Amino acid sequence: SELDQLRQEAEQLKNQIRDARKACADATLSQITNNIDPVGRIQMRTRRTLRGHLAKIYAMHWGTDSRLLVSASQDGKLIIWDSYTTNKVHAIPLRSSWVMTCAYAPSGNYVACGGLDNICSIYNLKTREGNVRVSRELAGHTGYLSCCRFLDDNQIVTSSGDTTCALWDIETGQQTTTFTGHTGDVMSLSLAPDTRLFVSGACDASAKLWDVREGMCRQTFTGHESDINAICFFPNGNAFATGSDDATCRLFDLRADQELMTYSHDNIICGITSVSFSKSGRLLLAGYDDFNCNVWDALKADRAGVLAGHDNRVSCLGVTDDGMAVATGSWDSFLKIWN
Amino acid sequence: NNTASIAQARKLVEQLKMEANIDRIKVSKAAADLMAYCEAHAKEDPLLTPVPASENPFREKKFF
Amino acid sequence: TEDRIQHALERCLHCLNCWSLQELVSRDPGHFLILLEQILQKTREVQEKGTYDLLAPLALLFYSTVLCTPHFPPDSDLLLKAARTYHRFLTWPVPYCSICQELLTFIDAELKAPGISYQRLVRAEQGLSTRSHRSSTVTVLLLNPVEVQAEFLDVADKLSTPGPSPHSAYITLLLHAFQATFGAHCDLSGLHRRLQSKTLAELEAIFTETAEAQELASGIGDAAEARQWLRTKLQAVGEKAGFPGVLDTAKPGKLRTIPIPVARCYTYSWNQDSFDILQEILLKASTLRVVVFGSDRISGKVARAYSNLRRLENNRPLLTRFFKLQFFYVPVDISHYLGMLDPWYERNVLGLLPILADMLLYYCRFAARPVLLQVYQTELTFITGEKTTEIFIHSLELGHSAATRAIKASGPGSKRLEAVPLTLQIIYSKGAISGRSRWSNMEKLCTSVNLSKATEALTLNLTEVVKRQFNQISTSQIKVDKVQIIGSNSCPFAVCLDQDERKILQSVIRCEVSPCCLPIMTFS
Amino acid sequence: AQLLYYVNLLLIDHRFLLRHGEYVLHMWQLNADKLTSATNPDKENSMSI
Repeated sequence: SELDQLRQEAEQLKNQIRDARKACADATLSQITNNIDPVGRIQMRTRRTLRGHLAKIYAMHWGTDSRLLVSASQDGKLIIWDSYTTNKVHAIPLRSSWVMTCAYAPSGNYVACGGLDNICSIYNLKTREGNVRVSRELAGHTGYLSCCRFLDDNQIVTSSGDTTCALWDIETGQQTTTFTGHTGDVMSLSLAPDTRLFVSGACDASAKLWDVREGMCRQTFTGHESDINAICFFPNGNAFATGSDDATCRLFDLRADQELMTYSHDNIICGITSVSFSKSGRLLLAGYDDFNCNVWDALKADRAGVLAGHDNRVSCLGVTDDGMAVATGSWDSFLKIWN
Repeated sequence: NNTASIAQARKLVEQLKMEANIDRIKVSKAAADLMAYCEAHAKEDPLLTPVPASENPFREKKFF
Repeated sequence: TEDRIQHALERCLHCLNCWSLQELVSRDPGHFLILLEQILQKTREVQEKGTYDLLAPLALLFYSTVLCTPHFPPDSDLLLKAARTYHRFLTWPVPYCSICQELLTFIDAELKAPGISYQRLVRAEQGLSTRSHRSSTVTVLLLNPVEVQAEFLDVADKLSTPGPSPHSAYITLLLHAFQATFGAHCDLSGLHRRLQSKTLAELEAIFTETAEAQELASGIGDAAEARQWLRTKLQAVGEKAGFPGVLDTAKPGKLRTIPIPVARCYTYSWNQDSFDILQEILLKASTLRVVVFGSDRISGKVARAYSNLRRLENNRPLLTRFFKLQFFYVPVDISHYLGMLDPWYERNVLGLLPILADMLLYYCRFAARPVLLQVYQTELTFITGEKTTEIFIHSLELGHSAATRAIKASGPGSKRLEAVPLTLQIIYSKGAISGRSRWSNMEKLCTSVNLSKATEALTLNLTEVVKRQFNQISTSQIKVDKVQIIGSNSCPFAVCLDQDERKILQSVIRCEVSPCCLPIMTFS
Repeated sequence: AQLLYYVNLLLIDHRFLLRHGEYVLHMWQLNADKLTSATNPDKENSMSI
C-alpha cells in the first residue's frame, strides 16, 4: 500500500525526469561540433620523469602554483616534487602504507591524503620548525578514503567507500557536512571553480552534483555501464566528465541535466582510471588500464593523440592551473610530465 | 521490516522531487555555450596551440 | 539372525556399517540381547588377548545399544556379567580405565534404574524440564548455503522442521519408561491409547513423577531392590493415573523398538565467520550443540573464531552462564590430517529421514572426546605501541604475501589497486625433546615469513633475499616453537594470521611466538 | 654393535610402587659400573633419552 504507492511515485517521477530531459535533447554535441575545424593531432612529448617511488603510484595532484605537485604511492610515501627541477621538495613517509589519494592545497601549505585507514590525514608543509608535521587525522569515515580536495587551509571535502562524501573543518576535526545518497563506493570527486558545488563519481555507474553550502544532491547523472573511477568539472564549471570501467568516458552538463557526449572506441576495451580537462577544455586527457593516456577532442569526440610513456597502468594524471603541462603517475613507479 | 524500506523509499522520492524541480536548458544551447567558451579561451591554452619553446618552462630553461 | 548380527559386527569394527547394525537390531527387540552378549564375549577376548585398539569401539557399541534396548529380562544376567567384564580393566593405562569406570557408572545406573539413561538423554534433547531437574541440549546448525552441499542442506531443512511435539514427546517417553521396566507385561497399544486421550499438563505431571523415581531408584545401593521398588513405584503411579490392567498382564505382550525423538534442531545461515552470530541467536543445567560443515579454507576462519570467542568469553562469560558449548566438525587440510589418523573417524563420520541424518543425529550424541590442536599465542607490537595477543591456529604469514592477499581482496580497491626485503631479527628456540632448548639468533634480509604447522611444533618458511633488483629467494624450513621477530619502526611488514585476508595486519615492529567451555571433538 | 652408552632405571621404587610417567635420563658412557642406578650429573653435555 504505502510502499507500493511510494514505489510507483518513484517510478513515475523517474519518467517525468526522463521526459523533462528528452525535451531538452534537441540536438547532439557531435552534430553542433561537426562544423568546427578538427583539432588535428596532439603530438605530445615526455618532458620530465619523476623517479624515486619504489612501487606503484596511486595518486597525484598539482599545486595551484603549477610547479609543485604531490604524489602518493604504493611504497607508502607522499612525495612533493618541483616539476621544473625534478628535485623532491618533500619525501613524507606515511603511518599507513595503503595510501590511495593526495591533494595539494590551493595555498600550498597543507597537503591531504588517505586510504584504507579510513582517515584523511592532513599534513602541514610550513611547520613551526619547518618539518612535515601531521596537522590532523580527519577520522569518521567507515570505509577507505577514496579521494579528497581542499576547499581551503581549514576546510576539505573527502569521498569514501561508505558510499558517501563529507566536508570537514580541519580545525575541529569534525565532519561539517555529510553528503549521503550514493549506492556504491564513491571513487572520486571534484570541486567546481565555484566552491559551492562539487560533483562525485561512484561505483554505481552514476555521478551526482552536490551542494557544498547546504549538503543536498541537486542532480544525478547516469549513462555509464560500469563503475565510475574519475570525475572532474569543465573549466567553466557548468559541465563535468566521467570515466568508467566500461571503457568509455561521458560528458554531462548540469544545466541540461543529461549526457552530451560519449568518448569511446571499439579498439578501446579497458576502463578509464582518470580524466582531466585542458585549461580551455578543448582537450580531454583520459588515463587507461593499457599503459596509455589518450588525448580526445572534447568537442569532436575524436581521439586526437595518445600519451604512451609508461610501462604499467596509467593510474593518475593531472593538469596545471595554467595548463602548461600534463602530469601522469603510473604503476611503473614513475610520473611523467608532458607538453 | 517496513520502517526502513519506507524511510528509504521516502528519501528516494524526496530526492527525485528535488532533481525534477529544476529548470533545464536545451542541449543545443548547452553545446553552443561550451563551444563558444573553448573558442574564447582557446588562445590561453598551451595544450591546444603549441606555444613558443621560450615560454615552455620544461624545455628551454634549467635555472628557475 | 544370530550369525548375521555377529558377522555384521565383524564388519562393524573393520563405513555405514554402524548404521546397518543399529537398524538391524532396531527391527526386533530380540537382536539387542544377541548383540550385547556377542559384544561382551568379544570384550573378554580383549580383556585376555590384548590389542588395546579394540576397547573404544566396543565400549561405544555397548553404550549405544544398552542406551536404547527396550527392555531387559528381570532374570537376565547381562548387566551383572558386563560389570564383571569391565571391572577387570582398571589395570590398563589411562584413559582405558577412565572409559571403563564411566561405563561401569552407566551400568550401575542401568541396574539401579532401568531406562534412566535414555529418558535423561531425551528429556535434555527435547527441552522438557521438571520443576526441579531442568535439562536442555539444543543442537543448532551453522550452514553457509554456497559452501554446504545440496543433500546436507536438505538434512538441515528437515531437522529445522519441528518433527516431534511436546505431547507426542511426552507420550513416547512415558512409553519407553513403562516398557523398560514392565516390558512384556505392558501392552504398548493399551497405554498409548489410554494416553493420547489425556492432556499435555497431566502428561507432564506424570512424566515428572516418573523421571523423579527413575533417579531416586538409580541412587540406591540395592540395584535389584531399587529395581523392583521402582516397578512398584511406577505401578502405584499408573494405578492413580487411570490405565490399570494395561500393566502387569499375564499375557506375553510383545516388545518393540521405541525410537529416539529427534532433538530441537534450529538452522541459522552462516554468511559470517565470527561467532557473534551465536550471541545474536542467544538474544532470540543445560548444554548447546553447535554443528558446522568443514570446508578447506573455512578451516582457518573456523579456528580463528574459536580463538576469538574463547578469549572474548574469558574476558566476560556471557555464552557460558547458562549453556555449555559443544562444537562439532563435519568434513565436506585439517580434514586430511584427521582422515588418516583415527580409523573410527575415517569409518563412521569422515564419509558423511535419511541415513545421513540418522548418522548425524547419532555421531552428535555419543562422541565426547575433545582432541584439540595447539593454539599459538602471539603478541605483536606496532610503531604506535599497540600490544595484544590474538591467536592463529593453522599458519601465519608476513612480508609481501599478506600484502598481495589484501591487494586482491580489496574489490573496489583491487580494481583501482617486487617484494622489498625486510631486515629483521630472528630469535628462535629450537625445541629439545628432553627440555634443553637451544637458542640461535640472526639478523637476515628476508621478504616474507610464513609460519606453518608441522605440545606441538611449528615449521617456519623463511624467504631470504641475499640481493635485490626479482629478489633472490632461499626458502628454508626450520622447526621452532618460540620465535621472536624484531622489525625496526622504519620497516613495517604485512602480517596475516590464519591465511584469512580479513586479518591482514601492517605496521608491526615486533612479533613474539610461543605455543600456549567450548571443545571441538574427535570421534576416537 | 660396539657399546657406546648405557643407563639403568629401577622399575619398582624404594617405596613399593611402580614407575609411571615421563622420564628423561642422562646416559653414562663407556664390572659394577654397569649396575649403577643413578643419573649422570653432567646435565649440559650428556646424552639424554
